[PDB]
Amino acid sequence: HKLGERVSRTEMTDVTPAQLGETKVRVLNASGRGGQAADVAGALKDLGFTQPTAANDPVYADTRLDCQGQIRFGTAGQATAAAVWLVAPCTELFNDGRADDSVDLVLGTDFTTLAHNDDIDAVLSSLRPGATQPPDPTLIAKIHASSC
Repeated sequence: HKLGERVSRTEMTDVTPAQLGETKVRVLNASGRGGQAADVAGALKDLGFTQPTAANDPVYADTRLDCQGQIRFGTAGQATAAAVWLVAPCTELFNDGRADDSVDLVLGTDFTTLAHNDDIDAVLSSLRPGATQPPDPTLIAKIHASSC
């Protein structure tokens, strides 16, 4: 239905991602694959995200979401959404106008695993305690300009 405003790759590439331990992520299953939200929430926790929650998506409850998925957030949560987008780079971004800083990672039918490579890993290291350098904007731009 109404998911809010589609946010462009161009706009989100300029957002500095949140520290992973300062995020509030919910993983929502819209894929039809049992246990997938719990699996991905655990994988996010292993990367350093504050323990995400895992549940079913109420929006696409009656039809599965036929793509990689979505990241849904409000303006207060945009840096968290930018952090999630590093590891789910082929999802669609929606600002749904919520007033808090929570972010929903919605798994579609096509989602398989979180993304990882040397560039993503380099950026994620800057979002953990003891980061040696601030998140590298060139790598962030490269990840999102070259994906999907």
